[PDB]
Amino acid sequence: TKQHAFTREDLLRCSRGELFGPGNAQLPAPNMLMIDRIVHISDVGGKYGKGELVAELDINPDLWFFACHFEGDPVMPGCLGLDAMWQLVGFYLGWQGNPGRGRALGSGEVKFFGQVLPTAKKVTYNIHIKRTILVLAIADGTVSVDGREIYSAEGLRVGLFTSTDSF
Amino acid sequence: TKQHAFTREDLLRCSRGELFGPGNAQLPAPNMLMIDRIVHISDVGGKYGKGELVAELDINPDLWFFACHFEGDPVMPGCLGLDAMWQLVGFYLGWQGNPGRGRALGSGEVKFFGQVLPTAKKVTYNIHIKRTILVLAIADGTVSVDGREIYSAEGLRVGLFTSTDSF
Ligand SMILES: OCc1cc(-c2cccs2)on1
Ligand SMILES: OCc1cc(-c2cccs2)on1
Repeated sequence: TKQHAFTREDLLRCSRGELFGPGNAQLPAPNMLMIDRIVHISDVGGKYGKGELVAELDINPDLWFFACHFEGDPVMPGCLGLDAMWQLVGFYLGWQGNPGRGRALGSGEVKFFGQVLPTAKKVTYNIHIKRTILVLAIADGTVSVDGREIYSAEGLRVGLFTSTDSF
Repeated sequence: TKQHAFTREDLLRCSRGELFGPGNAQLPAPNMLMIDRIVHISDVGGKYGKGELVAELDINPDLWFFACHFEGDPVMPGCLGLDAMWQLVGFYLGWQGNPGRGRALGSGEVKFFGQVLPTAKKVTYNIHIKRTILVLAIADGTVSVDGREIYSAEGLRVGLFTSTDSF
């Protein structure tokens, strides 16, 4: 709740379990990590007045997903933009000081209506925290590329589990 | 509409643009490809009586996403199970004989309520075609692992575009 911005090294540290500690929220490591930095995170503001994040991913033509999605027709997979949003919501829960490891629970409505091409420079994520409570967060999110809105998700859900070995 | 099952080599061929031809639907290539084989595909049956697919992905502990999602806590990303479903719906549109390249358009409701661990053997996807029409398909889908249902998506949408360079 005190630190409001995070560098890539912070996010890598988070992915090793070294930002929030043992048994607590982890971002994925590369190549599933879809965030380069969190430019702003707060527990106030956002469209519901219950917090928001602004985060970024730098684009260059050599990002691994362009070569295979699709051959001769490169475009960032929307599923990874969507996962960026789940990653960010999980991070928020950890940043709030909740214990447990993250699992995406799903989403209300997801829309893709624009492309991230390999000539793009920067993707920006906006996350609006709708509600926090098991421990879980509900949020809305939008992905943009170089100023243009391209993806949206309503009712993103992420949960924290102190146990996942007894299902 | 004539061939009702596809091997991994067929799906790799599809990813190179060589199953449906130039400017037509492509599956992603590895490592975004989340399908090993399509066990059954039909334009009849399914929960709406407008077609269905059954597909599989073999699991082993060395699949790339286990190491990074998450370090010390491996679990298949739900976003990739979800993408498997979009991949399959796009494939269906191509299999039906529609021209154009695929783009996921989004989804109605997504739920994750179970894990694919690295000790699992086989993930099975079921897709139920709800409606086909731009060219697009609406469908519902469920992901299962070794018999157990774990993810669901309502109102998966995928579209085909004969042009994506003029947005
Ligand atoms: O596969 C994800 C994806 C989908 C799209 C578009 C959807 C509609 C117009 S472009 O851009 N990226
Ligand atoms: O990060 C995605 C994911 C989430 C889950 C679970 C959700 C609820 C219980 S386990 O499995 N994979």
